[PDB]
Amino acid sequence: EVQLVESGPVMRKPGSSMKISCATSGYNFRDFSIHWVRFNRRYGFEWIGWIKPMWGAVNYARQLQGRVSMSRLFSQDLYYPDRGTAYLEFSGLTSADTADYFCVRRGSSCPHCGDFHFEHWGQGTAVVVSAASTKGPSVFPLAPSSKALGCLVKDYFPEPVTVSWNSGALTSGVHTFPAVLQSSGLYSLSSVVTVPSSSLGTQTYICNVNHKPSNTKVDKKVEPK
Amino acid sequence: EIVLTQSPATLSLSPGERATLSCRASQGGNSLNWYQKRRGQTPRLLIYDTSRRASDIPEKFVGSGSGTDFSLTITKVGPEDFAVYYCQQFEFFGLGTTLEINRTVAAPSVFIFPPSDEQLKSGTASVVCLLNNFYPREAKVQWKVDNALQSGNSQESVTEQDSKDSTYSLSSTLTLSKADYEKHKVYACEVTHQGLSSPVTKSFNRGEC
Amino acid sequence: VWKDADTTLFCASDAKAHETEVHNVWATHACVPTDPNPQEIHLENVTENFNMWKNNMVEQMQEDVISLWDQSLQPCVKLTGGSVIKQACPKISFDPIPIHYCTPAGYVILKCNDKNFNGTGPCKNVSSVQCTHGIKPVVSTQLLLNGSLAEEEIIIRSENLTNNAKTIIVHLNKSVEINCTRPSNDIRKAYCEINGTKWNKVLKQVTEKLKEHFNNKTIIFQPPSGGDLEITMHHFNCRGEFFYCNTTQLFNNTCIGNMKGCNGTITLPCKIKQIINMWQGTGQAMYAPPIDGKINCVSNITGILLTRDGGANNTSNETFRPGGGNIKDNWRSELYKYKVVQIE
Ligand SMILES: *[C@@H]1O[C@H](CO)[C@@H](O)[C@H](O)[C@H]1NC(C)=O
Ligand SMILES: *[C@@H]1O[C@H](CO)[C@@H](O)[C@H](O)[C@H]1NC(C)=O
Ligand SMILES: *[C@@H]1O[C@H](CO)[C@@H](O)[C@H](O)[C@H]1NC(C)=O
Ligand SMILES: *[C@@H]1O[C@H](CO)[C@@H](O)[C@H](O)[C@H]1NC(C)=O
Ligand SMILES: *[C@@H]1O[C@H](CO)[C@@H](O)[C@H](O)[C@H]1NC(C)=O
Ligand SMILES: *[C@@H]1O[C@H](CO)[C@@H](O)[C@H](O)[C@H]1NC(C)=O
Ligand SMILES: *[C@@H]1O[C@H](CO)[C@@H](O)[C@H](O)[C@H]1NC(C)=O
Ligand SMILES: *[C@@H]1O[C@H](CO)[C@@H](O)[C@H](O)[C@H]1NC(C)=O
Ligand SMILES: *[C@@H]1O[C@H](CO)[C@@H](O)[C@H](O)[C@H]1NC(C)=O
Ligand SMILES: *[C@@H]1O[C@H](CO)[C@@H](O)[C@H](O)[C@H]1NC(C)=O
Repeated sequence: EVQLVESGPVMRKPGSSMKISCATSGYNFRDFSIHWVRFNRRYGFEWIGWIKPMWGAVNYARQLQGRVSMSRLFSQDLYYPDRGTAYLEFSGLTSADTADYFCVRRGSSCPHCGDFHFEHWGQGTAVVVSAASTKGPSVFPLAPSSKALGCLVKDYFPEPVTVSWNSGALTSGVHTFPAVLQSSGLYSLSSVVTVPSSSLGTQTYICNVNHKPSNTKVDKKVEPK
Repeated sequence: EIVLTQSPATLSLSPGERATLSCRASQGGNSLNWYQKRRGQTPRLLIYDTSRRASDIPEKFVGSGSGTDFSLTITKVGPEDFAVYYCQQFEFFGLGTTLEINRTVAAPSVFIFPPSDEQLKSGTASVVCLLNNFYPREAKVQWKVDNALQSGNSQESVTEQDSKDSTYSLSSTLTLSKADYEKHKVYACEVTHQGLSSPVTKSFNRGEC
Repeated sequence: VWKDADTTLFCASDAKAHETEVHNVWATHACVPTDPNPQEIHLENVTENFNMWKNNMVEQMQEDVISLWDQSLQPCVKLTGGSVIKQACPKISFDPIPIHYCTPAGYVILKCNDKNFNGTGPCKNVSSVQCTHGIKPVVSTQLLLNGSLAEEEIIIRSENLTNNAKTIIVHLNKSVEINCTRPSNDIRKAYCEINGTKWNKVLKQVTEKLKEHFNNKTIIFQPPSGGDLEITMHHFNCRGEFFYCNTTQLFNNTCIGNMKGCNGTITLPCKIKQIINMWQGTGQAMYAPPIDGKINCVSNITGILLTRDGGANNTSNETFRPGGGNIKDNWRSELYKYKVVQIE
């Protein structure tokens, strides 16, 4: 099958630049144009441009002139040729350039169909741009009332944070909300779990907040009062 | 350039119903594409060139249309067919449409959580209010600090559709400084919703159990 | 009664057996001599649909010109993906000759005789012939050389104009010479003289003819956004040497008509390279140093290859940049009015 694989997650200060690759396989690199699409979070899609790897011919979106450049590179191996990576360079990053960036290719099927029928999408590359810096979260308890219980994950950067209870022993009734971007530039979310009111004095509940960018792991025990 | 309208945005589809959207493009004479995107995962093409299925796609996905308007159609909606759907014309793209599971009742339940003492030692207080379910999504969560209605100092966290029971959940967090928190006593959450005969209020007094 | 079909065509030319020249030698073994009495039968009351973008005639000519270039033009060194192929590289005689394409028995080529034919629509005046007209296999980028002119007015050719990924072919009804020269004394440094007064006069008309297809808005040219030198520059071959010319001056949109003082002769900075990227799609090829003496290739510019720079054009202007890249599109420039049909 035809696969498109992109480079890892990227965070950049505003004013910086980024170079995203996109490895290809399962087809002949020369015969197909590669387009770059960013899944604009709550803006839909904005098409960036294409590159025909024959001569590296490019066509950049008018609303991105002078900030984007594309290039290609063919396979080095003699035993595995016809593959190759495509590249995206983005300069002068600001706020609106925070999105999920994809490399696409038109599915090989028909002739008349125009060069915009993306059947193949890469796994994508999440790109965040702010003045904030990598920070590990604190873990405060949302203690159960004496009359549910949870943990709120506050002041961390960047995404993501994964949430599991008792090392993954209690999964039902667990509700880990999406992160919210505070005015401070740092993220926050909330994670709760409904449990019997009788097992609040016999059962121990623990929330395993994980944050890989900061290499942080906290073991928090939520209790009444 | 070309305008692409995907009205309306969302609708409730009972498992087995049929979908029908409208891609009333600005300038016709062209074709249209369709993508299924379960958020958190990559978009999957379904229909290309106005009306044609792509590789390895179940024949429940039906596309058609002509001129300016276009239509997609799903026969017997599956458990993994609930997601987002987008249409495209060349370099110009659409906005998207969301699918949702139906029924579901009408009533929200409300827990309240005071800020921990550990957090007060940092100088900030977070009052978190917890709602489960609650369809329709039209919420009116009002904060009240000593019967002073609060606004512009709280933020919300909503959708997380569970395939097991088709339920919702919602968080509205109130953020205050250590000073302002200790300045007042009663903290309430006013959840005014259509499926509520009367607005439900959960509260607590600062310093008590 | 006939049917649109595809078959193996055969080539015909006037190649000479005594010629040491590359194209003659290929055409000697690959072609038959030109028929001395070509006949054309005008079909009355008959319309027909053509499509130069789906034409198997194009893919055959492409397959031949590859063969021609693989048989004669052999680089000293050449990559085969991960390894090198070290062959023989003697200097050759190179000057492309007209090559007719012809149909076997049972088949006939249909020709579009409509003057303002753009390539995709239906025709009113259709005739039947056995062979195409004389077509030189001139490979090049940005500009089309030694080809055919438009019957009446400048004709814009494209598979889909609203599609930016579709290359545009400008068919000129009036050609302009481009005098390329490498003087005999830095031996890599050449130049191309072009009559400036006549170029921007033609390019004035090109601009105006293009404004019809884009809602009467302003039209501005820009240098290529990127790519290999072969596509960012006017790449071509004369006398076996690979030329690369900078065409920034050729699209001086400032000097188009207007402010009025831009006449005279314009010369383009050109260089002769020995390390090129093969249009074969086979990689990089190293050739021997140039030959002694004055190398001169006086060509005719008959067409331009543009790609519309397209995004979210909120502003009232379309940006066009030169560059073909697809050498199959060079053939469509000549084969646009021909179609192979099967008889009954
Ligand atoms: C114009 O583009 C559409 C795609 O939107 C394509 O289906 C159509 O064939 C193109 N028109 C022509 C005349 O080829
Ligand atoms: C060519 O003419 C046909 C028929 O009139 C028309 O449909 C098509 O749009 C034209 N193409 C161009 C590039 O003008
Ligand atoms: C008929 O064909 C001739 C020659 O092939 C051509 O010059 C002429 O324009 C055509 N007649 C009409 C009325 O189109
Ligand atoms: C160059 O153009 C002239 C007409 O301007 C023509 O007579 C001549 O044959 C052309 N040279 C070619 C096609 O090699
Ligand atoms: C070339 O065509 C244009 C229109 O496209 C016309 O104005 C001009 O007179 C033509 N040139 C000649 C020499 O006939
Ligand atoms: C082309 O230009 C060269 C000088 O660069 C000159 O010697 C030659 O006579 C010119 N040929 C024509 C046909 O103008
Ligand atoms: C350019 O061509 C024009 C004809 O269009 C001619 O009158 C003029 O003399 C030429 N210029 C030069 C410098 O030869
Ligand atoms: C061509 O020349 C222009 C201006 O002289 C220059 O900006 C451009 O970089 C050149 N293109 C090359 C060297 O490929
Ligand atoms: C464009 O034309 C003007 C007017 O003659 C000239 O000054 C300028 O150098 C030209 N631009 C080029 C050749 O890049
Ligand atoms: C164009 O044709 C002339 C002869 O008519 C020839 O000398 C010249 O080399 C040709 N141009 C190219 C690029 O081969």
